[PDB]
Amino acid sequence: TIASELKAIGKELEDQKKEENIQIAKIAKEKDFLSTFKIDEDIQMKIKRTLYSSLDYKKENIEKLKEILEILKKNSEHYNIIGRLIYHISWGIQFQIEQNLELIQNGVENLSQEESKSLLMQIKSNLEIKQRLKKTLNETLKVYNQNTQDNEKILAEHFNKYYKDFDTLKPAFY
Amino acid sequence: TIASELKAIGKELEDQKKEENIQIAKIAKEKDFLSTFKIDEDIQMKIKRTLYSSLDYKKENIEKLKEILEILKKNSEHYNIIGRLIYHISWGIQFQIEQNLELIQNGVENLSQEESKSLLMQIKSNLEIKQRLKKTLNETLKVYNQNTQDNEKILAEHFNKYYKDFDTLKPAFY
Repeated sequence: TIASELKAIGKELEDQKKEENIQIAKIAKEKDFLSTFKIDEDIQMKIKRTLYSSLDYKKENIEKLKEILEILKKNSEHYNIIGRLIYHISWGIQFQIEQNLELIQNGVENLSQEESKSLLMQIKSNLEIKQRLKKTLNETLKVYNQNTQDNEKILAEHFNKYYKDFDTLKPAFY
Repeated sequence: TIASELKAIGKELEDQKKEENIQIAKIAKEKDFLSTFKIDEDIQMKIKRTLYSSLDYKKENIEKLKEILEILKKNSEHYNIIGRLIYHISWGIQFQIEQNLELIQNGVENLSQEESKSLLMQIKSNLEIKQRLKKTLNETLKVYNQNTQDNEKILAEHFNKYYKDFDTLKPAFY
């Protein structure tokens, strides 16, 4: 037993789901860009579910993510990687979680050492994966922010170099 | 004489002005962001005049420039440099040009070796400066575009590194 742990875990998951739903609703109420993307309702609910938890539903971060996605889209070849992120990674984990959860509202009592334990392990793994994804997302965000900073910095530098005074512009013949 | 050259130059300038006006009108008709900035009508007409000629009135380039300006704005300290670009460089040249032009619709005939010649020289200098500015603008645009490219590239790289498959995300404990 295990079982004590398991029940608690299940409870936590349910709580999260409740809160997840609430957060989704809130997001929707503020205009929530997974309202569409490259189209199915519940195949996007999960994806939405997961992405917002990964970002602590933090509107700014979500916006940034959306922007990044848009940027990515504007090249054809990248499609694959983007799909993998969204559909393979992001949906799949959610699906797994849901499956696990169902087993818990099948009652934990009926399970056993060969299959309760296994289930628990699976759940733990899923949780770990989720955490990892969150971390990755954060990293990505950082990178994006850095880039944004960098561009600005470069522009400023350029301005300093050139746009002081007439006699500091490019020379007319090169 | 000189004077033959001068008259031609004047004519050219007038033509440009005509065409400049036309281009401005066209820009306005497409939504022309120097309709406002950090407010006076004719102190912006010139600035508008000059900037659009520098960009061959090319809408895309104009848009890019506007974006760059916006980016710059979002830091307080830069104000000075931006002002220098706009008000010191961009207006000033236009003003100079206008002044020169007036002297030509004062008739070239009344002028002389000490002051016709000087005027001509000044005009030439102004033209050179304009050309230089254009070049500088182009350079800036390039830089901006490069940055934009770069960011995207970096993002793609990051995605490749991470968002393949579950087991390629950040590790959960670092």
